[PDB]
Amino acid sequence: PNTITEENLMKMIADGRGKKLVVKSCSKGRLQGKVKLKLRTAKYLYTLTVPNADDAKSIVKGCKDKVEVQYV
Amino acid sequence: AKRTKKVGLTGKYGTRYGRAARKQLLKIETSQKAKYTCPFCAKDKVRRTACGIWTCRSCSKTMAGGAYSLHTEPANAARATIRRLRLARE
Amino acid sequence: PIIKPGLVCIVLQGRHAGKKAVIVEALPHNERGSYAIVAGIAALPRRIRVRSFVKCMNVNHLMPTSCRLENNYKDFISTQTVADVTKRREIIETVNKDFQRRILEHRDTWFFTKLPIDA
Amino acid sequence: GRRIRVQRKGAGSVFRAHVARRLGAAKLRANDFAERTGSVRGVVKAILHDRGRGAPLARVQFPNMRGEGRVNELFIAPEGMYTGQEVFSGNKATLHIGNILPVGNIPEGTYVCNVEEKPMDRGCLARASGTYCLVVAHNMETNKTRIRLPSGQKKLISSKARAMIGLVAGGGRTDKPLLKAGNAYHKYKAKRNCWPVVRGVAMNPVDHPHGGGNHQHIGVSSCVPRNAVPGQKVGLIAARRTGCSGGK
Amino acid sequence: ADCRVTCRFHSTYRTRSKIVRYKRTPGNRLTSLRVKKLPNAPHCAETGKQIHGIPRVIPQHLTRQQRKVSRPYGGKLCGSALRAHILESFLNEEN
RNA sequence: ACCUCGGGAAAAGGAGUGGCUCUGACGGCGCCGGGUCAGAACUGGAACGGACGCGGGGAUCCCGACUGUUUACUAGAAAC
RNA sequence: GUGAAGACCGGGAAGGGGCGCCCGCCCGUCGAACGGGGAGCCGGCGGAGACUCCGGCAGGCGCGGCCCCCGCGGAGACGCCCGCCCCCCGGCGACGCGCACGGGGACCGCGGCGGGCGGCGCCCCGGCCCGCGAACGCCCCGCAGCCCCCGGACGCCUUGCGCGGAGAGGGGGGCCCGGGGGCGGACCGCGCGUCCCCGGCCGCCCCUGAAAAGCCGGGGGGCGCCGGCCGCGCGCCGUACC
Repeated sequence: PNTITEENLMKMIADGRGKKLVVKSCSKGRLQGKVKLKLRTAKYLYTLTVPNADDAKSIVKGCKDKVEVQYV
Repeated sequence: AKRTKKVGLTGKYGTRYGRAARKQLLKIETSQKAKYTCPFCAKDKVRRTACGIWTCRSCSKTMAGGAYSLHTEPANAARATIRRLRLARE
Repeated sequence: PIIKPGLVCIVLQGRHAGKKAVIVEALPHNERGSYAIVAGIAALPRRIRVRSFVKCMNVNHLMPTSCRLENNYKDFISTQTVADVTKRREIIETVNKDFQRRILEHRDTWFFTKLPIDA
Repeated sequence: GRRIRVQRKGAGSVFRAHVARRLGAAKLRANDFAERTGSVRGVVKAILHDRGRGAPLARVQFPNMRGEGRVNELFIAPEGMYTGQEVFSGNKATLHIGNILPVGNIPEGTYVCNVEEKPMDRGCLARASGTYCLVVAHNMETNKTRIRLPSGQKKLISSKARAMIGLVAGGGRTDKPLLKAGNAYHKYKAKRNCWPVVRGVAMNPVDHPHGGGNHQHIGVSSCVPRNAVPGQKVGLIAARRTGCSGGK
Repeated sequence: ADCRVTCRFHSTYRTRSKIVRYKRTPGNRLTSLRVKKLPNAPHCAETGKQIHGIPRVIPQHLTRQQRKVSRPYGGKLCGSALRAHILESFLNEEN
């Protein structure tokens, strides 16, 4: 797995490159209050750790509705 | 600080092997482990990799030599002959 | 005083090693060391385009030779140029064209003959 | 009676040479047109230790004269050969240690090694550590050169036969006492199964001619004839004289 | 309490290829991970010194920029050996 | 003693040793680690390597220098 | 080649290769379930099995579709944004032993802290049990070692050494380092040992410690790429248990 280089890379892949699902895990264990958006491209699983939940929402809108979005 | 009065590096062999063999070895093994002057880089770094094979630690030059001395006495005499005989031709 | 303008040298150390160069300018010695702006043949005329390197090199990395290759060169080659991005690219084209002319006429053959390095 | 140890040793099997991990056969550069009319030039790449030989062996790289590549030749190393030495092989090679020239060119009194017994033999004479042959005389009329072999014998060789100038290195190797049975074991491992040696007086009468009685004695003269058969030849072969006496 | 890892390899004989290092898995058990023998990085043809720039990975998995050095004779010769050859070639021509 | 000056030699022989209560040393200081080596009291049926583990030693003579090796299943030797 | 044969012995012989051409003396699809080798980890599942199943997550090696296009930067060591074939010159595979020393990993121990126990005549914050983080992908460091550039010396240093006008110290850099940290995958400290690997040394030898596929550079020649993304494939045999 790898860490996506910001939302610019995340959404560029989600707009045109291979993408299957963007899973939004939320604050597991309260180690962090951030939300983790994870995209499964054919090659790797790319994760964006978003400090603010509101910031994640705008990034999720950027992901095409063709990409499946799941929330956990 | 003089650990042994007579036997030198031959103290390794303890009391075994006789006196004559330990005296010859003292001279032979002092030459084998001696640092010789590099014929090329003029530095006393030459050490014996193998019998007949001596390598300068600093010069990095590997030279054919006597088994226990970088230069054998016969060989020095041979070198002097060849140099004189070559000069005689030219 | 061997190092001079219009002196052919061979680069000894660098990506352009083994290739002959010409000393367009010799910079005044400073804290960095002694350096010379050199323009040399990066690539031969062809296997059976001429390419030119125009950088400043430590004169310790240059082996002085006897051939001279006298050229106007310094009018377009200066410390201000070769330093900036662009302009150096323009002067590489002007030098590479001049090298093509000096090969088409078959001038300065020693400069345009590859150094035969073995092993 | 059992086939004796000498009889068994010639049948190969376990008594064969331990030739594994050995550099190769040390030989001179093949006689060629540029060695007949001219001199080829070679750089000493590496002075290395052969497994079974005390003398060091040098790998000298020569240009390929029948191709575009390079030829690597393993030679016995004359003392003074250094990494990067430019040796020369040929008729016009200069008189310097490590150069190989025909012995007719070589002046008299010169110390040479790896001499060719016959023209173009690749070298067969002085090859052991510290050994050397001496150019004694040149007979121009017969095109033959007398050399003094290491045993002090003198042989007439062809003037064409080639030799490498210099004593072979590793000299004085035999002066150091082996000291322990161990050191002999190590040296013989590198060479062949010839150690340890059991005296035949120690053996049974079936195993050896010297055999075994009640008092451990040869019981007949150790001196054996030259025409003794393979089992019989075990003592001093065709001894012209025996005993430890001063002279010669 | 009993960290006896057992044997990851097909046979128990511990040769140079069969070496294991132990870590902790996410499931709290000791694990055996094969330690691969690091390949030597290329060495100078003259000098025999590890050439700089090329990492000690099989060159099959390296990529061209990482398995090459940007200089004439970049991999075969070191920058001192190459400088020596440049000097000798030019100097021998003068004489 | 002797010696091939390496040994002999752990030669031969003696003395101490536990537990407590302390005191020194020794690094990386404000801090903060160390676990060794000394020294002292006080105690105990006159006890302490309290189990365990763990040379008896000395003077000679013969033989083989030595480390090795051997008759698997009667000889480990001075034999090889 | 030889021997009555059975058979034994073996280079000197018009002994191949994609390919008109062109190039070319001459064996092995024998031999090691311990040597070499392109690449696997975690979690789960069954009555019987797992580096094999299943779920997650990678890596290797091909093949196709599509897009694409053949150098640049630095004073230099080198960096970065990956051409191919022949013929050569190399490298990797690829290597001994030992004392010590240093660095990691696991193991261990001791504290704190959070959760759970047990015993309790007397004491007890003194006992015990648990507290997890893989391969791999990025990023940043990494002693020693080697190298660059300025410059021009009895200085620099190890446990032991060693080193330096054939270039020290000092200053600033490059590279390698079976490693660590961060992030992605997805309890907090602290110490002494042990064990394994590794590093720079040093000692040793009349002892000098395999080879080959496979892979990869460089020079010259000829030619023309590479790459990315997205699909898809990986056969044959062994695999229980002792």
